[PDB]
This record gives sequence, C-alpha cells and structure tokens, in this order.
Amino acid sequence: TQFEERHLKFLQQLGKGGSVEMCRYDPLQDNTGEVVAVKKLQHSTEEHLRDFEREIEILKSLQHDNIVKYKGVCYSRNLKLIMEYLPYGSLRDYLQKHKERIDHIKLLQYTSQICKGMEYLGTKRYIHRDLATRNILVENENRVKIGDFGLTKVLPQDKEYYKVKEPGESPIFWYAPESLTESKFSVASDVWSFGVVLYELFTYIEKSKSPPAEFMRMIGNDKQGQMIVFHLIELLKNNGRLPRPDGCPDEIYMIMTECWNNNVNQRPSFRDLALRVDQIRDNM
Ligand SMILES: O=C1Nc2ccccc2-c2ccnc3[nH]cc(c23)[C@@H]1c1ccc(O)cc1
Ligand code: NA
Repeated sequence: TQFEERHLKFLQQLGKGGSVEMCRYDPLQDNTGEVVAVKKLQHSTEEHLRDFEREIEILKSLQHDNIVKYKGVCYSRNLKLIMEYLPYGSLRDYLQKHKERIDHIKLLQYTSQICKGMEYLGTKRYIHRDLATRNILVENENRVKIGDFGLTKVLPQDKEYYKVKEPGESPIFWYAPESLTESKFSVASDVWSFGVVLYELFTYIEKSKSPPAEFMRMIGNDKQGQMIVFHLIELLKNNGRLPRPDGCPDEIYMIMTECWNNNVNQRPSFRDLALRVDQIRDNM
C-alpha cells in the first residue's frame, strides 16, 4: 500500500548529510496519523538517485529486530523513503545524556543486539561501511537497531570485498587499514568498525576520548588533510591502537583488540562476537 505525498505532513527536520525529516502520515486530515521518518535527497543528481534506490532496495529486503524498519516509498524521480520513527534518537546521543546510569550489563545488551543485526546483514552479503554509535538508533531502554544504510554496498557474486573506486566522505577514524590503503570493504572491515563502536560505548561518549581526538593526539594535531590518512596508515601498521577506556572490564577490551587485527582473516566473526558477549552478560 502506497503513501500519498499530499498527506505527508512536515513536523521537524531531524538531520542532514540527503536529509531525514519527522513527518505525520495523515490521510484522514485530522492529525491522528502515524508519525514516521522520511529520507529524501536534497541534491538529486542521476548518480545519487541510483545510489538512493539501491539503499531503498537494501533496507526493504532486511527484516530483523535489530535493523531499522522500512515502511514504504512515496512517489511524485523524487522518491521519499518512508521508515519507522525511533523517538530516543541515536545511541550516541542517548548514551551521552544518560551516561553511567547505563551500567555495563545494559551496554552489553546493546552490544549483543548490534552483533546480531550485523551478522544478519552479512548473510545477505551487505557491507554497512558506516558502523558507529551515531548510526545506531535506540527504539527503547531494551532495544537498539542499526540505521543509516547510506554507505552500504553489496558484495560482488565472486568476491568477499567491495572496492570503492572514487571514495566520497569517509569515516576514517572507524576504518580498517585495508580500507584506508586500498579502499577495500568486507565483513571483516565491518568487524573492525564494530571494535571502535565497542570502544565508543565504554568511554560513554566522553568528547576528549572520541576516536578522532585520540588518533589525532597519536599522530600529532599538526597533521592536516591527506597527511592525516598517511600518518594514520603508518600508525596502525605499527600497532598504534586506541587505549582501554577508564573502567572497561579486561575481557571486553580484549574483544576490541581482537577486532582491530591487521590480518583480515584473524578478526572474529559476528556470529562468535554475539556468542561471546552473551556469555560475558550471563557471567555478570
Ligand atoms: O538511521 C537514521 N538516522 C538518522 C540520521 C539523521 C537524522 C535522523 C535519523 C533518524 C532518527 C529517528 N528515526 C529514524 N528512523 C530512521 C532514521 C532515523 C535513519 C535512516 C536513514 C537512512 C536509512 O537507510 C536508514 C535509517
Ligand atoms: Na514532505
């Protein structure tokens, strides 16, 4: 069933980078309609349209408790992607506001759910590419979901990585070394980014400890532009890593270091991450 553009009412702009708005779908014109999240393109080049339609088919083929829900598309191309609205916003903002009132056991609940959504995504041969707490959404106290599939690629049939020929804006401080050097993305590079997510969680989003702040201090704050990427590559090749966060249990920190292995084949799988984190949880 269809969404008519005429009945989509604007409420609030939520974020940009396309843009995401809060709308009410109100066919009845008496404001009783469902509140939804709407993504639309702000600069609608032919390349971007075709990227956006691929994003739409990716989100639509996904159905999992820990993946943001597709609801439909509104036509008039200038497509709008209609999705569920998650009112607690991104995990990053949520953790920031509610800091250490979220205990380690709760952090591990979210980490488990992140690994399950990621493992399900991999069974369809999708590489998220932008796994980070700002792209995880909170449905309620007991559930998060993976969002913004903006950067997601499908693996070729005959290959286990996808090579991005002309990169756009890239979250380098979450990127595996092979992604930095050769622009190669794989299930294993998602696992590397997951390690950085787990770091984010255990720092409680303290600004002076964010991945960009720490890596910049390690390479020196005088590095600029593409010299940053050059020094970050050398640093990672020589075992420079993010530190253990204040108060982080030793075993969760081991998992982070394991995901940050230079050797792609030695990084753990999301299936084994979810098993291990559920084991830590039960122990606690
Ligand atoms: O994950 C999203 N994050 C953002 C980013 C910026 C502004 C708002 C949101 C957001 C906020 C609240 N509910 C949402 N549902 C889906 C999205 C979203 C979002 C969304 C966008 C594209 C997509 O493929 C899947 C989800
Ligand atoms: Na609109």
